[PDB]
Amino acid sequence: MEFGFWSALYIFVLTAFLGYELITRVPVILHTPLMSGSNFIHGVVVVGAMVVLGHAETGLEKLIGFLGVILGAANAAGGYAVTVRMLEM
Amino acid sequence: MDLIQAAYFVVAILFIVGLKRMAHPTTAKSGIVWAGWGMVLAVLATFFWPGMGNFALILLALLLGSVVAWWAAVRVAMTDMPQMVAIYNGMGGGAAATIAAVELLKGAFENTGLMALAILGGLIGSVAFTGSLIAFAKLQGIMKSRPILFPGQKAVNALVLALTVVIGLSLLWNDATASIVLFFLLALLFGVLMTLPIGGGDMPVAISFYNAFTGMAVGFEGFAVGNPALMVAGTLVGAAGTLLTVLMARAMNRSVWSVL
Repeated sequence: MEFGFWSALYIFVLTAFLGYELITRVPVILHTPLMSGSNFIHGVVVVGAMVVLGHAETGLEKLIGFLGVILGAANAAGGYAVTVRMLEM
Repeated sequence: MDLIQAAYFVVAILFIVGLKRMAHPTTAKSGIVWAGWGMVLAVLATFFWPGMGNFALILLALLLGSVVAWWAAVRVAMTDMPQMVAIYNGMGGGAAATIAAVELLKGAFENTGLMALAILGGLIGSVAFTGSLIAFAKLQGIMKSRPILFPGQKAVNALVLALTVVIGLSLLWNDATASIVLFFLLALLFGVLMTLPIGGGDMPVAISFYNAFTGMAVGFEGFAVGNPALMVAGTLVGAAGTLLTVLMARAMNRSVWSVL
C-alpha cells in the first residue's frame, strides 16, 4: 500500500489530534475501563504480525513471526474480554 | 482502489467511534462492541492479503494466543484487572517488536525513513514488553514490589537508553544480525531497568504510560510497513493514551515524572 510522505504525515497528525480530543472531558470513573479499551484497540498489531508471518521465507523468520502473532492475538482477545467485564458499571 | 483498503477504512471508523463511545458513560458498554467489530473485520479482511503463505501456522498462532488470553480474562478475579491489562499490553508491545525484528532480518528496506520508523517502533514495544511484564509481576506478588532503588541507577538507565539508541541508529547503515540481537537485548533490558524504581500504588499510571507507548509502537510499524490499520489505531491510542496517562497522574495528586 502506497501512502505518500505528506499524506502519511497529515494522517498521523490528524488522528493524533482526534485521539487526544476524545479523552479531554472524561469522568474519573471511566479512566481505567477506557485505559482497557484503548489497550484492546492496539491489539490490532495482530494484523501486522499476520502479514509478516505470511511473507516470512527463512526458518528464523517463521519462528519470530509465529511468536508475535500469539502476542498480537492475546492482546486483542485479552483486551476484549477484560474491557467488556470492566464495562459492567 | 481495492477491498483490504475498503476493509481497513471501515475498520478505522469502527475504532474511532468505539473509543469515542467508550468515552461517555451513557454510551460506554456500547463502545467495545463497536471496537469488537473493527477487530473482527480487520482480522478477517487480512486473510486475503495477497501471496500469503504459512496459512496453517497463522491459524495455530491466532488460536493459542486468543483463547488462553480470552480464558485467562474470564477465569481471573475482579481485582486482578490491572495486571490483566498490563500483561495484554505487554504482549501488544512484543507483537510490535516482532514486526520490526522480522522486517529488519529480511534486510530489504529501500527507504531509510521507513527503516527508522521500523526501529523506533521496535525500541518502544520491547520497552513496553518488559516494562509491562515487570508491571504485572509487581502487582501480582511474584516479584512483589516497592521501589527497587540502588545509589546511581538514574545514570545506568539513561546510559543503557543511550546505547540502545546508538546501536539502533547503527542499523541504518550496516544492519548486521549481531547489531539486531544487541538492539533488542538492550531495549528489553531498558524496559526492565526503567520499571524497577516504580512503587506499588503508582502502577496504574505506569500501565497507562506503557499503554500510550504500545499505541505509538503499533503506529510506527504501521507507517513503516504501509498498513493503514496500524497507522490509524496505533496513533489514535498513543495520543489518547498519552492524555489519559496525564489525567490519571493528575488525579492521584501526582505527576507522571513523580511516578517514574
